[PDB]
Amino acid sequence: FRKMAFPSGKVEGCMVQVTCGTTTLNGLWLDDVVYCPRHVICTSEDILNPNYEDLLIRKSNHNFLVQAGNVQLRVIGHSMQNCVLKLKVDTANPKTPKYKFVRIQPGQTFSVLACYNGSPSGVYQCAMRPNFTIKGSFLNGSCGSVGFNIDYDCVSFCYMHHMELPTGVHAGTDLEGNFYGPFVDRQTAQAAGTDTTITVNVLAWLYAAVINGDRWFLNRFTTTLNDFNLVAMKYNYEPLTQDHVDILGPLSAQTGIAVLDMCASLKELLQNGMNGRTILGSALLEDEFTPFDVVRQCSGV
Amino acid sequence: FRKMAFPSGKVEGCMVQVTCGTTTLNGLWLDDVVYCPRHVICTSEDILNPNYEDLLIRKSNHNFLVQAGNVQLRVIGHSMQNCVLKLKVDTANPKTPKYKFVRIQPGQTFSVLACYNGSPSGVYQCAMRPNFTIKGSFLNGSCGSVGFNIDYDCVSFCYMHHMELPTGVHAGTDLEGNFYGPFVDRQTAQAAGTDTTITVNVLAWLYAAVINGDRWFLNRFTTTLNDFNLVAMKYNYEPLTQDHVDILGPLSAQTGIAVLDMCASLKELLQNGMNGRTILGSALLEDEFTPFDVVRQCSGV
Ligand SMILES: CC(C)(C)c1ccc(N(C(=O)c2c[nH]cn2)[C@@H](C(=O)NC2CCCCC2)c2cccnc2)cc1
Ligand SMILES: CC(C)(C)c1ccc(N(C(=O)c2c[nH]cn2)[C@@H](C(=O)NC2CCCCC2)c2cccnc2)cc1
Repeated sequence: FRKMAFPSGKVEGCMVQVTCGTTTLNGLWLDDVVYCPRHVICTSEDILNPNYEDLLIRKSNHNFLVQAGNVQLRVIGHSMQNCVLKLKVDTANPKTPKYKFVRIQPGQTFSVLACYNGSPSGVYQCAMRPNFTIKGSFLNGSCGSVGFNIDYDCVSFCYMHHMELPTGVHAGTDLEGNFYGPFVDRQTAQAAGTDTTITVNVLAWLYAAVINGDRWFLNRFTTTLNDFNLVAMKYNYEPLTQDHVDILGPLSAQTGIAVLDMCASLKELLQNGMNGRTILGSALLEDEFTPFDVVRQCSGV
Repeated sequence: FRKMAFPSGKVEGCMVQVTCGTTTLNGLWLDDVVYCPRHVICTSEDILNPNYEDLLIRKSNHNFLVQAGNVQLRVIGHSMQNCVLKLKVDTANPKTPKYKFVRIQPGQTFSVLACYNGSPSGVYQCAMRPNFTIKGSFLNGSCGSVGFNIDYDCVSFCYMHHMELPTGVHAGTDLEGNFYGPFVDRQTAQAAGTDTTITVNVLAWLYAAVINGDRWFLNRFTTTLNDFNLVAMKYNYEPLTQDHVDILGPLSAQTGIAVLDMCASLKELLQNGMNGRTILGSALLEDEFTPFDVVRQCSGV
């Protein structure tokens, strides 16, 4: 078991370089449209509080250098959708895959194809934190890189990277340009909320642990949703809905451990720590595997 | 910072399904040759101790079902190179990339494109353990999947997956069919050696930590290669050569921390533990990032 990302080829053929002035960042090229963050048009003079409708008026199609590999794309149109710029180009990407644009939920995971200058550099798995940040690995110029899921031959695009928040975490939008969370594409004082722990994900990781022969933390007891949740709010774990229990049905059925039985096991580790013990090679509780990531890794989808 | 894998598209176009009898596993299709493990030809009757030259004699080209996606490939030849079967087919893979075949060293890392039935399912980063095993995430039928590095446009193939060892770790070969380590493609009692810790890699991960503002473990002292190594053999850490120090030159120069200064810091954490503290979100010392992985992740190659 291990953090595992989707194969990235379907998405690598879509990454291009977008230049605007002396600003360079990554774009996503689907059919005849290049999606990139709209802060590409900011100059260092306007970053504190840019007027984007105004900044974009001063721009002309030929201020926008789009490069696919080493081919140069002809920008025949430019418009702004929320925080995303849509650059209409004259070629449709021959490598465009079947795709949809999805807004994901806090707790859900995706792969990230980290790019610089339109070239991929790496792929890794992320979760959307409950406070709508992502704990990424992104450098300067990683802007425009995308997060995605692949359900056989269909790429669901769900995240486009925009900024680092000075706290070291990352903020971005869906592919329609709406930020995840309260954040703005502006160099301004911005705070993420307090960041909680995705309980349903920690429970799935415990199931993965049991599936892989690591079972020391399994215990006697049961408990209820109500009583476990009330311990859960004390360690800043997210409330466990009844749907979360239902989402864990396949995992529970595969191990013979009922959901509330595993909760009772988790409730103990919260009040007691792991006391020098590991679980799946880790001394803390992991919360960035969904129950699907765990079923998928243990079913070889 | 994070375990980060190479973009996998160049390798996804090379994965095919190879069937032989009722055995199904993955093959690697480069130009007109499909590489796959030779244990594809084993029946459950011969697995305890197969005679492979003899088993292969009984086989004919048309016992070998090779499928590329849903295209069927015509096998016009079959031969055995060490533990690898080379199936000559009549089509050259149109998607063949620039590639070399490399045998890597214990300690070195690579990405794995985990496949089943010739279709990719996920990509993750691995290290070759000093005992020539890999701590993988592989299920039944993951045989034939490959490990690789990408140095701009050149895929270096370095690992092909063969078996799980009952201890839960994984064993395989280079693309010339020679096993890493003492292992044999035979259902027989096999033991990996005692598994040590890649010291040069742990030092690089400490540098990554310092580069990312996490510095609590940095200390006063220095030490020497000789004196640190002598603490190092006590915690089953690998000996630190002088080349390892030289390999750490770029990292040391970027942080202003000399190599032996960082060693003195590591020597303390060995004798004292992390005492509830984390480093880069981890409560143990990571040893599966090379100094290049750390420079690459902190330079955006
Ligand atoms: C104009 C605006 C919206 C303020 C902005 C400014 C810079 C960038 N950053 C570009 O690297 C970059 C590259 N090309 C254009 N911007 C980086 C970024 O967020 N620093 C923020 C850090 C402190 C708060 C102000 C900006 C970045 C670093 C690491 C990983 N991810 C992104 C992103 C957005
Ligand atoms: C014939 C030979 C060499 C003994 C062999 C037998 C089975 C396989 N395994 C196939 O899954 C598989 C699929 N198609 C053909 N074999 C699996 C495997 O290693 N079990 C070993 C476990 C105990 C020791 C005997 C075999 C496997 C599981 C998980 C991840 N990786 C591989 C590999 C090699």
